[PDB]
Amino acid sequence: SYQSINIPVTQNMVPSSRLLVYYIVTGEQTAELVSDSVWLNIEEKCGNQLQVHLSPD
Amino acid sequence: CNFSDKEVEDCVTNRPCRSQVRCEGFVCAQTGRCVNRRLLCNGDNDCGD
Repeated sequence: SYQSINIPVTQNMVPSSRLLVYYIVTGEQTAELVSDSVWLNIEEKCGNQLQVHLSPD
Repeated sequence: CNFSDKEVEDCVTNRPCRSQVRCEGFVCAQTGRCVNRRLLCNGDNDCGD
């Protein structure tokens, strides 16, 4: 069983991002590159998250 | 002379040894010929079996 992708979605990912996975298997004698990819939406949260408000509400 | 220039005895397995070499291909059941998977359903006997 293979390690899952346990990762933080770091702040540089907050624009919707993408993942690709691959391995090469050497086969009997012939190698093949095997790979797959997926789309990952990361919810658009800013880094600064600058909050501005009229204090005398 | 008697045809006994060789003699053979059985043993206790005082130690293990290496397993038979890994076959990455298909293993022909009877023969155990390691054969390539492209040589299946080929229309030819590649096993001797």
